[PDB]
Formats: sequence, structure tokens, C-alpha cells
Amino acid sequence: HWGYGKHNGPEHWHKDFPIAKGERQSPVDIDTHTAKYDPSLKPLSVSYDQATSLRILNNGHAFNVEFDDSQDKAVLKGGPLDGTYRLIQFHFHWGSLDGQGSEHTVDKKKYAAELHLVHWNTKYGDFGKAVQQPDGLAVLGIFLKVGSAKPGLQKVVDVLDSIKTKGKSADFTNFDPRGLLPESLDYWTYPGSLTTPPLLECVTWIVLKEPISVSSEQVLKFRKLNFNGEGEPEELMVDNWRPAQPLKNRQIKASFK
Ligand SMILES: NS(=O)(=O)c1ccc(C(=O)NCC(F)(F)C(F)(F)C(F)(F)C(F)(F)C(F)(F)F)cc1
Ligand SMILES: [Zn+2]
Repeated sequence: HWGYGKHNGPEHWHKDFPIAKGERQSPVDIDTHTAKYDPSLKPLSVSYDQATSLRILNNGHAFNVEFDDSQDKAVLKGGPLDGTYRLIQFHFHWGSLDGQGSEHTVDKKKYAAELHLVHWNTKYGDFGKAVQQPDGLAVLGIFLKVGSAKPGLQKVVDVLDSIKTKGKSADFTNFDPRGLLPESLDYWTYPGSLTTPPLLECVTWIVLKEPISVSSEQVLKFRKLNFNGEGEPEELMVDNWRPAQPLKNRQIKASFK
């Protein structure tokens, strides 16, 4: 099925998922001179004090750090959102070199990677229901640039050796995702979609202006993961990002003046 190579990569996804050419696809380029400050944006509330991480999984496209979302522990509220969105997993998209890797771009600039903290709207009762609704998910997107190490990421990069190939997983309890946030919570927001098949148009995107810094050694370890399963020909998990899609009739709003 789909992937990131020449033969199954983003330019092909529309054949099995025609919504690939829809009216609210993600990611997009964020044109900093067109995005308008919206003084009506309520403030953002990231409540991760009670987050319970459970497991890390290589799913053959990225790795997901998964949380217990059986109850309202780690939630995202406020900003452009109505109601309460539960954290279910985070993952990253990254490149083969530092010059590309992010999905969103800023004035066409690609970052070395992008973190997605995925949350679902609890008024829909479960995640599978939430993905069918235009306000079903809220994805908090954080850019990564390469420079000084991020101390809160090191537990993640140290476990990657044990989930090298697709379908491998490891116990990953007690990880605190607050250690992946930047200082400022200033953000851009627009209505969009999942950036992997089935590309459902169910996401409120909230993309932080301030990137986090990670080290070269840190991102080099992301790039040693494999897209393939155990014992199959090795295909390094790199460039697992979808390029920017047409903005169409959408407004990107800024939380900051
Ligand atoms: N990169 S991103 O934008 O942050 C991003 C975030 C999360 C997902 C994600 O949960 N895909 C998984 C998925 F939702 F597609 C899903 F398989 F779980 C699903 F529920 F849709 C379903 F396919 F099961 C469906 F249709 F309901 F049957 C994808 C992209
Ligand atoms: Zn993602």
C-alpha cells in the first residue's frame, strides 16, 4: 500500500484516497506576511501534568509514542478549540538531511523535522468517531531544527534501537511530553487534514512558531530506523513527510501580534 518511495509516495496517494486533492489538505506553507493576527484567539491550554505514556511503536511510516486516552489525563484546550481534546499519540516526520523533513513550511523554509502531538475531541466519545468529524482532531505541530540537544527527547532516541523495524514495539511508560515543548506557545492555526492516508479532513492544526532545538546525534538516530519489517531488505526510515498542499479557500490565523 502507500509509503514515501518513488512508487508509492505522496504523488500516488490520490489514486486510493481521492481526498488527497480535497479542499482542506495538510500540510501547507505558512506565509508569515499573509497570516493575520486574530485578537479573538482564546489562550492555548496544554495540560500534560497527568499524561500516561504506555508504548512506542514502529508502524512502518514513523514511530508513535502512545498514551492512555481511556480518561481525560493529558488534554489540549483553548486556542481556536471548543471543548476538550485528549492526547492519544505523538510522532515525528523527518528528513534524510537537515535541509528537509518538516511537513508544514514557514515562508517555504523546511525544518529538519516536525513533531505532531495528536488529540481527539472527547465530545465524539472515541477516536474512530472523532476522525469522521470536521472538528474531530487537534494536532499540535512543533518544528525541529538541529543545534543543541533536547534533553527531553533523549529517552525517545535511546529506545529506537529496540523498535528498528515495522511492527516492533516497546514498553514506554512514564515519558513526560512537556519536555518536547518550546518556551513560547505562540501559534498559527488553520483547518486541515491528517497528512497520511486516509488523509481525513478532521484536523484543527495548531503549529507553534518557536522550533525546538535537537542535536545532530539525536536526529541521526531517527534516520537509522527502518520502514521495512524484520529481515526484509533495509530501507532507512527517512523523508517520511508529505509536501505542502494547496491552501485553497483557507485562512491561516496567528495567535500573536
Ligand atoms: N500526521 S498527522 O496529520 O498528525 C496524523 C495523525 C494521526 C493519524 C492517524 O491516527 N491515522 C490512523 C487513522 F486515523 F487513519 C486510523 F487508521 F486510525 C483511522 F481511524 F482513520 C481509521 F483509518 F482507522 C479509520 F478510517 F477510522 F478507519 C494520521 C495522521
Ligand atoms: Zn504527523
